Amino acid sequence: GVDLGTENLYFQSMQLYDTVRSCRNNQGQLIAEPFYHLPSKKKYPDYYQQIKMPISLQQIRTKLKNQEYETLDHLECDLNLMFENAKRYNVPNSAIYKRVLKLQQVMQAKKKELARRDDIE
Ligand SMILES: [Cl-]
Ligand SMILES: [Cl-]
Repeated sequence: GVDLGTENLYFQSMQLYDTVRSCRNNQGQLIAEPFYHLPSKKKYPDYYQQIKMPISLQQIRTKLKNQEYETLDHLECDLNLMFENAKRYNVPNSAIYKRVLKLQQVMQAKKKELARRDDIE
């Protein structure tokens, strides 16, 4: 009525991304750092034989800038893809797997809030 829904969605998107990227633990360290960039090519070619659709916060960031995310669900799709790769490639007891579960939970809780409100916090 006083906004275009199309525009608010990019604001919601940028908030969801920021919440992941800047997520901190109890100490105050940044849980998402290992997801800032894809693993080296070619120092872990193992990873690329195994992970068919690699994605990290680098590529997500660029997609967001270029308004590729038409809905919050698309962004959540790519963030989930990133978490599920790390969960496929690492074992349940690794620290990084456990950091993914928390991140993913924080991510999904944030997306659910944003969609409930249909507005940024
Ligand atoms: Cl509208
Ligand atoms: Cl790290």
